[PDB]
Formats: sequence, structure tokens, C-alpha cells
Amino acid sequence: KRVDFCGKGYHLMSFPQSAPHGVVFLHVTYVPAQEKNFTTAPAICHDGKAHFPREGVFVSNGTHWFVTQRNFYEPQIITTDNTFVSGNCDVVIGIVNNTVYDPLQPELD
Amino acid sequence: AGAALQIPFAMQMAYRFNGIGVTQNVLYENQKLIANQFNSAIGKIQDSL
Ligand SMILES: *[C@@H]1O[C@H](CO)[C@@H](O[C@@H]2O[C@H](CO)[C@@H](O)[C@H](O)[C@H]2NC(C)=O)[C@H](O)[C@H]1NC(C)=O
Ligand SMILES: *[C@@H]1O[C@H](CO)[C@@H](O[C@@H]2O[C@H](CO)[C@@H](O)[C@H](O)[C@H]2NC(C)=O)[C@H](O)[C@H]1NC(C)=O
Ligand SMILES: *[C@@H]1O[C@H](CO)[C@@H](O[C@@H]2O[C@H](CO)[C@@H](O)[C@H](O)[C@H]2NC(C)=O)[C@H](O)[C@H]1NC(C)=O
Ligand SMILES: *[C@@H]1O[C@H](CO)[C@@H](O[C@@H]2O[C@H](CO)[C@@H](O)[C@H](O)[C@H]2NC(C)=O)[C@H](O)[C@H]1NC(C)=O
Ligand SMILES: *[C@@H]1O[C@H](CO)[C@@H](O)[C@H](O)[C@H]1NC(C)=O
Repeated sequence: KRVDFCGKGYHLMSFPQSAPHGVVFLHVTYVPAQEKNFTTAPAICHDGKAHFPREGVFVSNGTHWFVTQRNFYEPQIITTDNTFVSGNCDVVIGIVNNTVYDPLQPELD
Repeated sequence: AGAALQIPFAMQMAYRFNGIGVTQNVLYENQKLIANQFNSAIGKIQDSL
């Protein structure tokens, strides 16, 4: 996890080869590509409660809000298993209104 | 690690709080105090210099 100790990018793995009086390291790394821009927010307010992502960031495609993982764009809908709650929505700078979906009660019809 | 991708600075500070074991609500609920403390700490360096 040391930055730039094993090449440029996120180190995946490395292979050694012998040279005359030396060694050659072939570093395999992961390099992110083809980014898009989005709107973002730190928390989400629902029922007077602030919701934070467990892992990921809240992003908006223009009209809807999703959670994604931070390094590869893979959007999902914001549920109570995606997030955790802390406090009320009066203290966070930049909080946004949206609905956080519960699975249990629409299972219970 | 590649191309520069923008992110707002308080959200970068929250990632970094996660990287030491503190949840990020602890940053967002203290943002103003944390920024005051950083500013006083930076203002103390030029005084010693
Ligand atoms: C943002 O993504 C959503 C996808 O959830 C698009 O909204 C539509 O949402 C309904 C119900 O959620 C789906 O049945 C549709 O298939 C979605 N797409 C369309 C084209 O109707 C929404 O269009 C996206 N917004 C932008 C600006 O890209
Ligand atoms: C990001 O910065 C913009 C300014 O560029 C902020 O927008 C202003 O919001 C205030 C309310 O606090 C309004 O009174 C101003 O009229 C807005 N200005 C513009 C140019 O839109 C925005 O609130 C900031 N975002 C956050 C999360 O603080
Ligand atoms: C997000 O939703 C909340 C919940 O209603 C909004 O809070 C209201 O804000 C208006 C204007 O600031 C007040 O007149 C109401 O009294 C508030 N309602 C409650 C129940 O407190 C909040 O304004 C919404 N945020 C945005 C940006 O529209
Ligand atoms: C955590 O520590 C900080 C000290 O940096 C406290 O904030 C200070 O509190 C004193 C009260 O004695 C104020 O006079 C200062 O102005 C505060 N500093 C800043 C930068 O706001 C804070 O109260 C402490 N929190 C708790 C829960 O004890
Ligand atoms: C994102 O938008 C900015 C302008 O706000 C633009 O300069 C940048 O090239 C865009 N990047 C992508 C991936 O769309």
C-alpha cells in the first residue's frame, strides 16, 4: 500500500526476473480510466435524521441519488443497509433531501 | 495514481478520517472546529519561523 514503491497506480502484483548482476521487477498495477463528473453530497436527510454512506459516496446523475463505491462507478439505490444514521439534519454543511428505502416494511405489505 | 479527479475538500478530509479509524460523521459534525484548529496550527508555524 506504499505509494509508488511498486510502480504507478494501485499495486496488484509483481514478478521478478534475473538480469546480469541485477534484477528486473515487472510491476502489475491498476489504473483508473474514463471518468465522469457527478453532483455529490456528504449526507442525506430523511425523517429528520442524517444518513452517511457505509462505504461509498452519494452521487446524483442529474435527478436521482445513488451510492457508489469510490473507485469504480457502480450505482445502487440508497437503503438502510447502505447507510448508517447519526444525529439530525441541522449540523452537516451541504446536507440534501432524499428518501432512504427500507426493505422490511415493503416486505410486510 | 492516474488522472486528477476532483472531490470537495471536506469530503476528502472525511475519507482521511476513515483512513485512521474514525467515522466520518465525527468530521462532518465538527467541521468548523477542525478547520479553526488547522488554521491556528498553520498560523503558529510562521510565527516560529
Ligand atoms: C438517472 O437514472 C435514472 C435511473 O434510475 C433515470 O430515471 C428513470 O427511472 C425510472 C424509475 O426509476 C426507470 O424506469 C427508467 O428506466 C429510468 N430512465 C429513463 C430514461 O426513464 C434517469 O433518467 C437518469 N437521469 C439522467 C439525467 O440521466
Ligand atoms: C458552494 O458555493 C456556492 C457559492 O458559489 C454556494 O451557493 C450559495 O449559497 C448561499 C446559501 O448559503 C446563497 O445565499 C448564495 O446565493 C449561493 N451562491 C451561488 C452563486 O449560488 C453553496 O451553498 C456552496 N455549497 C455548500 C455545500 O456550502
Ligand atoms: C429538506 O426537507 C426539510 C424537511 O421539511 C426542509 O425543512 C423545512 O425547511 C423550510 C425552509 O427552510 C421550513 O420552512 C420548514 O419548517 C422545514 N420543515 C421542517 C419539518 O423542519 C428543508 O428546507 C429541505 N431542504 C431544502 C433544501 O429544501
Ligand atoms: C474539544 O476541545 C476544543 C479545544 O480545541 C474545545 O473547543 C474550545 O472550547 C473552549 C471552551 O473552554 C473555547 O473557549 C474555545 O474557543 C474552543 N475552541 C474552538 C477552536 O472552538 C471543545 O469545546 C472541546 N469539546 C468537548 C466536547 O470538550
Ligand atoms: C467535468 O466538468 C468540468 C467542468 O465543470 C470539465 O472541465 C471536465 O472536463 C468534466 N470532466 C468529465 C469527465 O466530464
